Amino acid sequence: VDIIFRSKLPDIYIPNHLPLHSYCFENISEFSSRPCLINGANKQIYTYADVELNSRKVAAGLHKQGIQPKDTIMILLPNSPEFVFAFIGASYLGAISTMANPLFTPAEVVKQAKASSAKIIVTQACHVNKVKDYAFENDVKIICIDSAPEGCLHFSVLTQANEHDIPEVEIQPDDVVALPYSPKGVMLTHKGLVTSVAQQVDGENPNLYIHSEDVMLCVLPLFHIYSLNSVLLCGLRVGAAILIMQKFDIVSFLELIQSYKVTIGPFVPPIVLAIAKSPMVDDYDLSSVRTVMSGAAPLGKELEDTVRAKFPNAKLGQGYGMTEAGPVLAMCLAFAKEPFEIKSGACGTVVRNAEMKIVDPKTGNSLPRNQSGEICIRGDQIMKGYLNDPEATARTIDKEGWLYTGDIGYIDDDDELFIVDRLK
Ligand SMILES: [Ca+2]
Ligand SMILES: [Ca+2]
Repeated sequence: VDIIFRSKLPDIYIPNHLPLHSYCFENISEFSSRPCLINGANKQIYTYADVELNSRKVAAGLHKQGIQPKDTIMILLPNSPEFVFAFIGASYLGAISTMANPLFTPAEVVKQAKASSAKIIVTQACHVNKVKDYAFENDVKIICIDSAPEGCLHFSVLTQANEHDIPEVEIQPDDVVALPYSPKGVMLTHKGLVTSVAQQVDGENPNLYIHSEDVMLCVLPLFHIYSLNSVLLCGLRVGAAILIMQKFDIVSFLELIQSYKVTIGPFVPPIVLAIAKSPMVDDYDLSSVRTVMSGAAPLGKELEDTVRAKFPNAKLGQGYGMTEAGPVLAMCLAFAKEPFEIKSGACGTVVRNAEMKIVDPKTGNSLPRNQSGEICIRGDQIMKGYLNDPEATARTIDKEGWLYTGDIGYIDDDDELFIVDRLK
């Protein structure tokens, strides 16, 4: 009988026996013809029908390239449609996507490629130098999304494959599907990610209310779990438009927000500082943005004031995330369909269908409200473990299923989480 905390919302039914793709597209028929991915640079629009078909084609293509269930591909791509097709294609096969920052060094990319046992690297022509001769010696294929160099395949060999050549497969809930690194490979499963997505956007009163006429700006990098999950996956679930920006600069960012009337803005302190200093911000209609969320460190008081002055209809709020946790441990309840009050400085309320407690690090004993200790969470959304490192897993998830974040915070009288130390 510890002191356990739960969400202010009720639990919901979570269909986490479904594979990730079957869950994200479960309600595709309600929005088959709506915009799904919008490429900000060239304005190309893929509907939900196109996105699913493209992902299944990519899956058959990966199959023809020798990817079997539980094999791993690496995505070394900026935000782009191809990132999505690769990621979802690997999921259709029951295979694993490890994603990496394309601006990594050769030594960085290669170390992740070998720890993850990646059979294919999907990349841009301009980055092939970093891996081309590593790939060569270890029979790892290279596929480029813009143009193949001598010894690589062009991504059309996947996107043009026959969708009905996807092999019959028996995906299990605990099968790994996503392997971001944090450096340790964090094994996220179909069950985890479906749970995490449902805890965020499903239910009669969703913790984060998004619907199929929203436009979500996808400028935060998809190779970080924060956006992979809370923008792409959640957006797919509810049928929203995912307006992809491949790299941030302030002008096209304001341009895309006005022209596409972005309603959901996943920002980070470096973005709001660009907004603060850019003279041209006052020359754009940004009234479409109704929800702004932080994906990294908290904005602070000045940056929060910038968002309130430049985005007049934007609700502002802070969550709390960690890669091993799914990533989302807590969500801002001001974003709920039927909103709750919040408080400056708070990092949200623990997700529904989960338990949280605060563990004094000397004792090991759960703490009351308004006292600081290590944040711990438990639920189906958390990782399965670190890849090939059972010991580091055993020090991070205990025997009762509790994940120890290493962050110090407390929960106050209104079930609002406050974090006081993130430096481990
Ligand atoms: Ca065909
Ligand atoms: Ca199954």
